Amino acid sequence: RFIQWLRNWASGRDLQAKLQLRYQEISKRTQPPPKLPVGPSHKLSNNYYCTRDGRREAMPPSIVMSSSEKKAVSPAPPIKRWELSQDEPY
Amino acid sequence: ITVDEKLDITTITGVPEEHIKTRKARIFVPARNNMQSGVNNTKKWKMEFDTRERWEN
Amino acid sequence: IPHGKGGRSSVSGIVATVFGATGFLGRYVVNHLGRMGSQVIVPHRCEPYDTMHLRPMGDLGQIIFMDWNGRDKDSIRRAVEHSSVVINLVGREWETQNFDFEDVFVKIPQAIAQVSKEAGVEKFIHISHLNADIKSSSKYLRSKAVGEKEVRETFPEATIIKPAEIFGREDRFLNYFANIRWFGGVPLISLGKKTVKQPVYIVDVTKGIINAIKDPDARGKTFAFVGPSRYLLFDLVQYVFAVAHRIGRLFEISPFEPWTTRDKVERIHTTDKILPHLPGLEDLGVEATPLELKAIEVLRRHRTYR
Amino acid sequence: KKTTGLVGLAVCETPHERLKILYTKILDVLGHIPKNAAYRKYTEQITNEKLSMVKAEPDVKKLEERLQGGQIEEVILQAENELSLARKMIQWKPWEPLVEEPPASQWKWPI
Amino acid sequence: TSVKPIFSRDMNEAKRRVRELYRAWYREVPNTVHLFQLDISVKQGRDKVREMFKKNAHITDPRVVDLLVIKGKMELEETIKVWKQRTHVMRFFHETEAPRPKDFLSKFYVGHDP
Amino acid sequence: TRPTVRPRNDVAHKQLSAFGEYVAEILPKYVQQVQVSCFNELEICIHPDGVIPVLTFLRDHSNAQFKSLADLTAVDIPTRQNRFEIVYNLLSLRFNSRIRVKTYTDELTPIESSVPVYKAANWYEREIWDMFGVFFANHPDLRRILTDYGFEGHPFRKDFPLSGYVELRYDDEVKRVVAEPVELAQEFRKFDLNSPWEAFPAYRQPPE
Amino acid sequence: EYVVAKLDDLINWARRSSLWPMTFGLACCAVEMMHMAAPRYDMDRFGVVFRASPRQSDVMIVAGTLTNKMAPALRKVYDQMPEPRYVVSMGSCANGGGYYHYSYSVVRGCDRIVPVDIYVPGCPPTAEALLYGILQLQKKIKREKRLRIWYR
Amino acid sequence: DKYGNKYYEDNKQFFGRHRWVIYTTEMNGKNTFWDVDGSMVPPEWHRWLHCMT
Amino acid sequence: TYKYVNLREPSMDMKSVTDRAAQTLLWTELIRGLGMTLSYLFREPATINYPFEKGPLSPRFRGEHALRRYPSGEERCIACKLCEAVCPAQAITIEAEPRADGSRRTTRYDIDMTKCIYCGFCQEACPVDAIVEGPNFEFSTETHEELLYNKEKLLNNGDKWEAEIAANIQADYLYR
Amino acid sequence: NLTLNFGPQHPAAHGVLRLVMELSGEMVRKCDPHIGLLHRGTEKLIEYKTYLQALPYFDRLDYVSMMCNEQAYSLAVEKLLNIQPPPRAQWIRVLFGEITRLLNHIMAVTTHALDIGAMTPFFWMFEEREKMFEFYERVSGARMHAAYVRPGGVHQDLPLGLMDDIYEFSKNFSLRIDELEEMLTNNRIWRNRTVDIGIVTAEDALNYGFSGVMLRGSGIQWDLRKTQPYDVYDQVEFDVPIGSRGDCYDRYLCRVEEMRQSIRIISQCLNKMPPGEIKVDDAKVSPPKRAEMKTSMESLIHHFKLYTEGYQVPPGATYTAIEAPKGEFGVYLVSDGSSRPYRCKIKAPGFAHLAGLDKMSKGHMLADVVAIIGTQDIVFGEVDR
Amino acid sequence: YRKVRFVGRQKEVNENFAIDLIAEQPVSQVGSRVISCDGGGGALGHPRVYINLDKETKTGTCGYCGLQFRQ
Ligand SMILES: NC(=O)c1ccc[n+]([C@@H]2O[C@H](COP(=O)([O-])OP(=O)(O)OC[C@H]3O[C@@H](n4cnc5c(N)ncnc54)[C@H](OP(=O)(O)O)[C@@H]3O)[C@@H](O)[C@H]2O)c1
Ligand code: SF4
Ligand code: SF4
Ligand code: SF4
Ligand SMILES: [Zn+2]
Repeated sequence: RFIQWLRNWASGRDLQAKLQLRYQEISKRTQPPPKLPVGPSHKLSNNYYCTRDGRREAMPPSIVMSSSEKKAVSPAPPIKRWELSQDEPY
Repeated sequence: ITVDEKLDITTITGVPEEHIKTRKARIFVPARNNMQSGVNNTKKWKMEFDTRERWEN
Repeated sequence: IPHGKGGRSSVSGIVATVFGATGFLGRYVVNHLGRMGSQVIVPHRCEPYDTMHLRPMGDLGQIIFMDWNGRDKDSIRRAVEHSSVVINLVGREWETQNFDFEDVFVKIPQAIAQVSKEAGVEKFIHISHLNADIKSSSKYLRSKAVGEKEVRETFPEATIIKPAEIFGREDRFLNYFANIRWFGGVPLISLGKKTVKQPVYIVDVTKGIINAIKDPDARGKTFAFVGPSRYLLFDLVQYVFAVAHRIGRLFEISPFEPWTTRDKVERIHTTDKILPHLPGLEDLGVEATPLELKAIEVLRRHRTYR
Repeated sequence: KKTTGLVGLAVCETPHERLKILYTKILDVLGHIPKNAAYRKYTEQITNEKLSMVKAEPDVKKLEERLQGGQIEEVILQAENELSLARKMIQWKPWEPLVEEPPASQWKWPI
Repeated sequence: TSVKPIFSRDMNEAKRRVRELYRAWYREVPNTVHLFQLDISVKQGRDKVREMFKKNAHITDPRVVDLLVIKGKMELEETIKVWKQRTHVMRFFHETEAPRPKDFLSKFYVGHDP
Repeated sequence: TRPTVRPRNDVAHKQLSAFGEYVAEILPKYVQQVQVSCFNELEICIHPDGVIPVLTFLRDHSNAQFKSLADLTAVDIPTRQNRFEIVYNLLSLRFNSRIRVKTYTDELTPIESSVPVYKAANWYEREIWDMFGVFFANHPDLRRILTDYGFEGHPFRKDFPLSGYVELRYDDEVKRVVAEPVELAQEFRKFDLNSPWEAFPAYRQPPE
Repeated sequence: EYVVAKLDDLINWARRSSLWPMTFGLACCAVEMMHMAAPRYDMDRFGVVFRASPRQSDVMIVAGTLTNKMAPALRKVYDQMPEPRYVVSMGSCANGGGYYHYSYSVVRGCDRIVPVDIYVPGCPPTAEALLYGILQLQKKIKREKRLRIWYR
Repeated sequence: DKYGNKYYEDNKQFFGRHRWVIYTTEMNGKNTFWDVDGSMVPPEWHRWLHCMT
Repeated sequence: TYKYVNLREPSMDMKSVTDRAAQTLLWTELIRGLGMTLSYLFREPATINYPFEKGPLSPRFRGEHALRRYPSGEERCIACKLCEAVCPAQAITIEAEPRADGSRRTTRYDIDMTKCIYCGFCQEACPVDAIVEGPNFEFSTETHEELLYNKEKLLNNGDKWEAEIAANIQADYLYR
Repeated sequence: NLTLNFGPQHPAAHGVLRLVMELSGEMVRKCDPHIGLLHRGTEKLIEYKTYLQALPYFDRLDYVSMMCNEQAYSLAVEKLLNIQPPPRAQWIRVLFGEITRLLNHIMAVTTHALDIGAMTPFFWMFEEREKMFEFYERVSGARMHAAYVRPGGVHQDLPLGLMDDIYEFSKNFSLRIDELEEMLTNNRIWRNRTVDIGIVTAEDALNYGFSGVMLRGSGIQWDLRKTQPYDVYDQVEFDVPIGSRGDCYDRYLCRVEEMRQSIRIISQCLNKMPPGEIKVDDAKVSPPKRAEMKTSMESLIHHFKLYTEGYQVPPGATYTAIEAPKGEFGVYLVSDGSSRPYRCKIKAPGFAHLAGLDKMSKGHMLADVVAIIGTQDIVFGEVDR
Repeated sequence: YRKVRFVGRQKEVNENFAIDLIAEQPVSQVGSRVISCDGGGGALGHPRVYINLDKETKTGTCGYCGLQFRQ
């Protein structure tokens, strides 16, 4: 129709990516009942406490406090640089 | 340095309004809720102030 | 029975009932009653919006609103059936185009001298005026003293309060002055003879009620309100233009809320410094307010700085 | 190049000798400090480590490698402040021993 | 006392400082009373100024008074300018608050000994 | 041990055990305790005499850049005989490393502030004054931020109760919005939650 | 009278047909009102225009949480409104101040300062019950101006 | 359902505006046509009118 | 990694300036672009006619409180106080008592609908699954004195509907 | 000099932030704003709560982020508790953690373009924003403020759907970002409205302690998104934008390319999710399932006690920060050793990002100053740190 | 005393009561020793609990279950 192509001369022409999803091909509903898998060592005869010790980790280790040709070690190796992401860097 | 050693018992005021001289605190030991027998809740001194009226709204 | 501090959200025992309470006097009194905390039961006449500015004085659950006419009986009875004390301050100026205006100071204080009194109330307090005398002046000033005696038959002990002229923020008498931007500022009536009456200050008015509301023993012993020091002069009218440097009406305007060239003009120029044997204010203490300090507040004209 | 990457600086102007003064500018001031603190033992260690690789080889881009700063004009700023650092090491005295030990139970965490 | 002071040393750089800003308040009380457009008498303001200074006169230790100096000076920063919109200056006066009884027979009829 | 346990690493636990060691070696004037966290963090306990120069030493170097001042906080600890605890947190840009500076103090004893050393402490340093009263030294503009104009409490310490004293209300008595003593509609019912029997073996106290 | 009381079915209809609200964006209840301004539940042109100058308002809206540093500034704007005004506060922190309720510096209620007429509950009221609160407000206007001076 | 409020389901060419309702007259003693708050739906359509199923 | 955006030197020759000269002088910009992207007016207005039309929801949507009960009425609540101890605003207050039959029930039951911050943890803390956030946003009374819900609202409010509630739990209880 | 306080004015934007202006005739040269309109008592309030109960008060700290806040809290707690979260759960925290950036970077442009005064890009994008809150309601509990991330990983699994929806959503979004490119980039007046404004590029642009954009887009390449991991977050491919000079228009053009990265990551994340569980299995932290807390004996005692009190956290201080979509997010969570935490000091952006308004403003107009503020993207209630 | 706050407010009150509605149930019977009570349906309602029915033919509504259970 003639009101259609005036939208297609202005700002390109899209015709499919509407601002509403109110039309068809929006996902309406889903049928099936769910059931969840129970995976991570929930079972028996090996899955067993004192192996999984998720807590009880010790104190922060004290280093030499009050009461030699060292190489002047950095806290970490320095940050090596970056690439330039070869899609369109300009 | 400006050390200027001196002596005074530090009593600070002005920060509350009037409840310095009104109330009296209490320092005690919480001692074993005797429905059970766990003794972890010893070893720490606590405080609690005066209790005043509780009416019905 | 009382509990704790009466700063806010207390009980304080009392349960009052204030009729009228939409004008200058009745609003400002209740604004103390919701501060100490109580069951204030205020029924209004015909105005849902005109009590909107009233509510943020009582905290929560302390105020309640009901509807009543006054010529009906049970609307003045259903509300007052559970209370302890009750005061009244109802009334106004000029006769309505529909009303009767004579019995409103006669049968309407009698309409709450009905089963209301019989129901078990105490310390019922009505208002008077210092100038309401049985003499032949005026149509409004007298016929107020008729209610002072003909209704005094009922409630044999009341301590009906007798105020003088009052000055506050939004009254009529002091705002009758400086609302006279006109082609001539004339006093009443080009004479400095009788001016003036006793302008007691409005904080003293609301303080007298709250001391008397559990005084005790203040029933029958009626009280009078002392004014400032001491009588007053003609200088007041010159005092206006010197320092001033020369609510449910309608949708557009009220057709008749006038300056009333009738017996309005004489109801104030009839001073009558009455009998000092009434106790009546300093014994119901403590009320002591000058005029020269509260005059900056109410007056408001175009200079506003100098 | 005309922009130095990191905006706010300018390539000003010459590498390989603006640096070579400023390392040697520090080393002469470095000798002024009394040698008992190991501050000299590591700072003179890394400057001699740096200036040996600094002096004097092409190119600018090769000097970026084996000298782990930003761009070469910013490597000035890596040691620019360090000259301002070491001259105030004479003013206060860190080589002096500890002062004001805490009162014997303070850095214990669980109350 | 193994602690360095703030400004004063011992009581004489101190007591000349509390006298100092008192004049700055004293010319301020007539200055603001027409500025913040409130209506009391100006002498009440000068009484309340000396009310505040005299009450804390039970101090025999420096750097606490000096701590109040920093508190006393910071009050003037909002005061000389307009940073207290007609309420905070009125907050000094316990005006609409009901009076405390402070009398033994008077406390006994109302309250569970507050 | 298993899945669903955090896999720790030793490389960062090695270098942070290595780097912070020779920090106390080259300033044994201010450093009083260094400790390594078991998850790659470092504390350098410093008596506040060296509040400026140790920062000024970490302000610039060639082996430690550390020019990203992230976090100034303040933690109170009663029952310590010196209450408060100013704790910094700074970041090395070139090295991806976190380190904190724990400096204790007391109330009345001032602290030489970090105003020339860092200019990100312009609003952070004033906050501790408003909340605790810790008067930092030589700040160009000490004022009142994040509190109301009439408080006298410095609320973030422990003696200040949960509500204040200053529950505010309006009246039409003249115009004003007036203060009043505080009144609640409900107690804020305070529970009791600390279960006994000591779930932690590692942090066991000295049994006295 | 049948003649005079017919008139207020225009005037008390006209005021409930054009409301020009102010909004006080303070907290997270401000953001949801912007989605009501977004044209899904398009707030404009259902009787009510968008934002407006502080002078020309009828219905002020307090949204969010009040602090004691804002309690003076609220009353001053509340004075400058003309006479047939209404106060409607959305958000559960404008009805008792949500939680934050036991904090040392939050206004308890937004009712001890201004008189408010309609209380919408909820951390964010979902811009779905709030048009319902506005149609409640126009339903509240069944008042009269005649038979007030015609009675007394 | 139920009274006279025939909930029209449209031609499946909308969403948010496909299941619109009609209010007609005096559900529980109200006025004729000019006061509906929208709360007059029976509490079974909230499963459907809100598009929850 | 990197990308250098808005980093492009100009053309600076004879012909390409005529593309930058016709731009400023005759406005081939700002109309071809901005006068066409506005119009773009012919699209359908996506507006919900709220008193008639309503929008979408989810089966796990929160809202009004209500209480459930068993088949023929039993008061499913057992007053085990767990919803109280996890309410962040402490909007719950419960006083219980042994009713004369023997099983314990409630006497006072409160939800501060003002204070209620809708963390919904009460729905996920009851073992006998008593309190349920019912999905109805019908609200907005006129006083502060009304929204404090007592018990005899909530059982009534839990019995204005149940088939609305009983279908949403039955479609969602497998996930949680 | 005139001392106008153009701020409390409810002139759109956000009627707050009342400040002073000691303007020198026309130029400003002195700006000293006031904050504290919402202090709310936050950091004192948490000292009485437990860990699970205090959790939504992190959610209400922004206006916008719902899953980027509480991302900075559970990850600030799980380090203390020696837990890695289960692998299905980590793919959701990156999914919603890379969907809130498509809420800030829409609001950070439109609301800036409303103070400026453009009407139509405010309505042209929020109408597309509605297609995204249906997700939040479908998964967690509400419109915005969702107590959804827990310390024990994800609360519950997202239902059937939400995979042909997000792929339906994200395949039609780049046309909408190509709209605003025509609306603002190629336009001259908006370019003329913002070029060479707020030129702050020196080392005091980092000595002020700024976080990202109003960083790297002005120069210094650094971010917390591929030098520091969170979860499965390094196993996806993307790049980070850098602008040319140090003004607002070269921190504006970060945000167009930033939204062109979140579409790639979502279209990269959906291909890699395995089926699995939700919670941490050892159940001293996660509650057990509803079908379990009605059958066995072991389930209730590790259910009924887990809501009266909370967890058992070991002592020792900790700290972390993540990428909030406007900056770093410091949390210095002091632990004591019980169900109730000790001090919880937060660092939010805006402390640095608005104290440096003093440097950034002067030498310029008054109409410049409102155009400055909507570039840093400052939200109040978030300056309550 | 409190009777004034609802004048013209009609006192919206509940109608049914669960104070005694157990007693109209057809009290169940089995003739065994111990019975499950997952009443109201499985995975909802009150949890599983086992009751001894030997003594005045009853159980005691299990507390949780509420329904009168006996033999
Ligand atoms: N102390 C003095 O100096 C002084 C001076 C002048 C007059 N008065 C008298 O003392 C009292 C002070 O009143 P005010 O200064 O506050 O002004 P006001 O407006 O007259 O207040 C008194 C209340 O009585 C109400 N009222 C009038 N007629 C009524 C009726 N038939 N039925 C029910 N209510 C009626 C009025 O309006 P509503 O109907 O809307 O409630 C008003 O609210 C009045 O009785 C007044 O006549 C005293
Ligand atoms: S609790 Fe409610 S009012 Fe407060 S910020 Fe959140 S949504 Fe807004
Ligand atoms: S929901 Fe649970 S905790 Fe709350 S009253 Fe019912 S049984 Fe008790
Ligand atoms: S609905 Fe929210 S505020 Fe109310 S009890 Fe449940 S979790 Fe607490
Ligand atoms: Zn059973």
